[PDB]
Amino acid sequence: TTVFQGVAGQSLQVSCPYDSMKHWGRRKAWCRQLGPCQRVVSTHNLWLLSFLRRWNGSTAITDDTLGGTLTITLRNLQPHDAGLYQCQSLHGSEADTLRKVLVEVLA
Amino acid sequence: TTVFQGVAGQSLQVSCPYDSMKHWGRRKAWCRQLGEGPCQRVVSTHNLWLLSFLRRWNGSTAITDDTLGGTLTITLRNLQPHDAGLYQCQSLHGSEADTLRKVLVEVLA
Amino acid sequence: TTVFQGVAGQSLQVSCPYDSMKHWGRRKAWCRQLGEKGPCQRVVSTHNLWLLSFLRRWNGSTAITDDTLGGTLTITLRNLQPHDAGLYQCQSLHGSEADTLRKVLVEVL
Amino acid sequence: DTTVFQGVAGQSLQVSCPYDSMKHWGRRKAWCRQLPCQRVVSTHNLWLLSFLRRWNGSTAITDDTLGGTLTITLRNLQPHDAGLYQCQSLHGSEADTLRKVLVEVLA
Amino acid sequence: TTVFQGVAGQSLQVSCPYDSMKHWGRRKAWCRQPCQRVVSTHNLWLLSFLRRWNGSTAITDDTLGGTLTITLRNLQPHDAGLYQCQSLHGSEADTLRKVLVEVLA
Amino acid sequence: TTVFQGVAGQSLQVSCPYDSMKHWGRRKAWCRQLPCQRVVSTHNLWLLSFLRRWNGSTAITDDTLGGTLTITLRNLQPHDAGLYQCQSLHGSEADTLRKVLVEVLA
Ligand SMILES: CCCCCC(=O)OC[C@H](COP(=O)(O)OC[C@H](N)C(=O)O)OC(=O)CCCCC
Ligand SMILES: CCCCCC(=O)OC[C@H](COP(=O)(O)OC[C@H](N)C(=O)O)OC(=O)CCCCC
Ligand SMILES: CCCCCC(=O)OC[C@H](COP(=O)(O)OC[C@H](N)C(=O)O)OC(=O)CCCCC
Ligand SMILES: *[C@@H]1O[C@H](CO)[C@@H](O)[C@H](O)[C@H]1NC(C)=O
Ligand SMILES: *[C@@H]1O[C@H](CO)[C@@H](O)[C@H](O)[C@H]1NC(C)=O
Ligand SMILES: *[C@@H]1O[C@H](CO)[C@@H](O)[C@H](O)[C@H]1NC(C)=O
Ligand SMILES: *[C@@H]1O[C@H](CO)[C@@H](O)[C@H](O)[C@H]1NC(C)=O
Ligand SMILES: *[C@@H]1O[C@H](CO)[C@@H](O)[C@H](O)[C@H]1NC(C)=O
Ligand SMILES: *[C@@H]1O[C@H](CO)[C@@H](O)[C@H](O)[C@H]1NC(C)=O
Repeated sequence: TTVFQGVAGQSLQVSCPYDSMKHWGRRKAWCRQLGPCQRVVSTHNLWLLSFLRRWNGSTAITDDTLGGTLTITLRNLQPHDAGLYQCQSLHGSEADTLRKVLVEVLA
Repeated sequence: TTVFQGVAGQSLQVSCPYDSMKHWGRRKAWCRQLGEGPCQRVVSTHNLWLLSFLRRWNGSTAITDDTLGGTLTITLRNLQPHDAGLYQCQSLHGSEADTLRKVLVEVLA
Repeated sequence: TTVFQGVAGQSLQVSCPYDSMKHWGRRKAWCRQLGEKGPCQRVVSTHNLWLLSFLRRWNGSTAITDDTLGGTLTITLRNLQPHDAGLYQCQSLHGSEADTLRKVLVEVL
Repeated sequence: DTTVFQGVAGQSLQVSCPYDSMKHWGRRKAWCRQLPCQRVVSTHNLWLLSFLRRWNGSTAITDDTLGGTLTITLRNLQPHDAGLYQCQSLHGSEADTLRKVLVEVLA
Repeated sequence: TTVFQGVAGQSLQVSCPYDSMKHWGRRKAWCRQPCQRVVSTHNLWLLSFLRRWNGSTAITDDTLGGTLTITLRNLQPHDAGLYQCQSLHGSEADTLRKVLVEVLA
Repeated sequence: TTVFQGVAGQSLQVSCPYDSMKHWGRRKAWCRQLPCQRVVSTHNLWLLSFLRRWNGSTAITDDTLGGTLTITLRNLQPHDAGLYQCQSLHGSEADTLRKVLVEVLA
């Protein structure tokens, strides 16, 4: 369950490697454990345009489906952003965990 | 119904998330709901849906739409008591409208 | 003031957040604040066409791209050397005035 | 010469190589590992599309020929990735070293 | 011949690199040893990235980077053998790689 | 005027900034004063301005997005020293962008 450390007021990049054949054709999402893991942002609904950056407030997501890497950007990282999060692979109504991330905010 | 509060004289930003695939191609509106009952148009996104990013104004209220992320943003520039109220974020189609969000704008002195 | 540090000889990525509505429609610049609150000297600016702000512009060993939807300006100092150390400003241009978005100390390890 | 890049294990590491854009105008580039240096990945065969990201396994490369920067991404960096590498500029059968790089990995 | 070995009842991913300019426009095929076709990439070469199936074997092609990927799903001892990656042009088929697939229980 | 100084025998790189909007669509030239004799111009197709053009051991290339014109003086000699112009062409005329003084040393 990986640790990503960032400087406060700067953009923190979170990277989630995944098996690109096993998760072929699947949309991804980023969520924050609140309890339940609640949806922050997801990749483009059109899987062939997953490379396109999608924003939700101060979080962005982009997916490189060929290389099998999902990147999340926490813009303007604030101490209130520290906590547990998940990269997930979507399919049907299910979500599989690609990676569990702890975010920490320095100073 | 979610409350958005801001101080008088400062910009208040209201956000309405929406499912961007479901609302693909649909213009959006911000309107004042008096009654259960008349919904009065304040401002709408550009007539050309590919230009929905363009910031459109009525008086001191602005609206822009990020159609890719699925976020409508309404800005109430110099928030005053007469802005307080119940509002709708709507998705337009024909002369119909679906309600994306109900918002209460409150003003703090 | 926020501090970004990097290793000499490698690229250093600086990012400046801003309010995308407040500075809607504006070009950005990165400049070096050469002493006092005296001369802030232009290093690089975003594309002359605001709708093309996402295109990387180079001046010398500095690049810039703006994400006007997320409200984040990104500056790349290629091949960072001790001479690049110092105080800089991300700015928003309007008319021929400039507002400071953020002050950045570049430190070189 | 040799520059050092450290990155954390299980996260993506970005290596950058500056070069002179006039001196290497028109040339393709490559990234290789010292074991002599074995090719890991090269830039697009069409020089005008050097900006396009190319993968080979867990390594990617892209070239900004205007700015004179070659970027190499080591995805899901593993302790076995530690070692010595070169950025090179290709002309006919010859490969000029742009930079020697040491990759270190951490906890 | 390169050797690819996988645990039985799991996915084995075989990779065949090739020169992307040299094989520009060419579909590929995965064949078993005469070589008997198992699966080939999409008829429309601009969709070579699409995964095509024959039973539990898949094929997908990255024509930009020059990597052909064959996946053998739920690998079994009866998948063990000698196979070919090929590049089709006309009714010709040129050998890109010989691959030895081996299974462990 | 701006001075670019390079050591004998090595390539010297002269850069000329310009406003890319103002000079949109226009070819550029490097010319040498004695009256200014033209040495090399950017490609006749402006969309191909990035193309390194030559005349002997002088190269010209233009970045029309950033507004940076780049002249290369390869194998620099003592006689390459003196006065030059970066110019922007339009119809018959030629606006000056920068006057460049090149000094050598060894
Ligand atoms: C840089 C090259 C990429 C091409 C850039 C490009 O095409 O813009 C992407 C758009 C942006 O998405 P929408 O604004 O439609 O939102 C709704 C959307 N359903 C969503 O999930 O966000 O997506 C399309 O649906 C385009 C259709 C055809 C495109 C070929
Ligand atoms: C995204 C913006 C620009 C995108 C540019 C674009 O239009 O397509 C990208 C392709 C990539 O080609 P391949 O990588 O499949 O071919 C293998 C290759 N020979 C190699 O070395 O990898 O370039 C061409 O060969 C066709 C030229 C078309 C003219 C543009
Ligand atoms: C990759 C996605 C879109 C990419 C947009 C695109 O197609 O071209 C990029 C150019 C930038 O390059 P120029 O060398 O022409 O710089 C001149 C510089 N623009 C200046 O003004 O200083 O934009 C335009 O001029 C406007 C035409 C494009 C209109 C869409
Ligand atoms: C953005 O994230 C918040 C959770 O903090 C959520 O309420 C909202 O629906 C999200 N918006 C989109 C478009 O996914
Ligand atoms: C501005 O909004 C008011 C409702 O508050 C409405 O009467 C008027 O028509 C609107 N103006 C425009 C230009 O839509
Ligand atoms: C690049 O810097 C020079 C000053 O060195 C200046 O004339 C030019 O305008 C700059 N370019 C941009 C894009 O700001
Ligand atoms: C990928 O790596 C393999 C062997 O390590 C090689 O055969 C292939 O050509 C490489 N690809 C590139 C694009 O250099
Ligand atoms: C699927 O596999 C078998 C050989 O393993 C082959 O005989 C059959 O024809 C294949 N299907 C196609 C469409 O080639
Ligand atoms: C090249 O530049 C020289 C400078 O000696 C000039 O005299 C000549 O006319 C130019 N001609 C060609 C063909 O490049």
